[PDB]
Amino acid sequence: SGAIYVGNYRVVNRHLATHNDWANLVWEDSSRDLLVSSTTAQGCDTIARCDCQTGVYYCSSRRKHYPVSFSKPSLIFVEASEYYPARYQSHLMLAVGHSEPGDCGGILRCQHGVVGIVSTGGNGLVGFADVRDLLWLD
Ligand SMILES: COc1cc(Br)ccc1CC(=O)O
Ligand SMILES: [Zn+2]
Repeated sequence: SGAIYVGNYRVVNRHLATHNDWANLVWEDSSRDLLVSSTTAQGCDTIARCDCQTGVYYCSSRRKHYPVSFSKPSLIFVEASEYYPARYQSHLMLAVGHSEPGDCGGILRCQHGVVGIVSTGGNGLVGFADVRDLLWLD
């Protein structure tokens, strides 16, 4: 689990969105596994506006922050999962790293702030759903 709080926005994994994220839906993209919902409180996270391909992500299944090289946001295939069918995820950044069910929502961050969150895992790979293109969060 885990979420981004910038301005009046909560960003989550779509597949982990609560009944309240949907009651207050701002934007969802099934293909990217993202949902943004509205908040009452203001958020203190900076969103990274950069083309960084190195940063740190938190891995709840190790209670550890891992530094990673990750791919440019792309249209990369994700297989089964109890949450989705066989489908290409867009704005997806893979890195070599540990990602289990429950590691989704873990924040990847560079010097410029939040690059995105964990959305995919397996095969020794960790998919982060990118949020740097979502300028409207600022
Ligand atoms: C990174 O999370 C996963 C890793 C694997 Br392998 C399968 C499914 C998920 C999604 C989840 O359970 O949130
Ligand atoms: Zn950066």
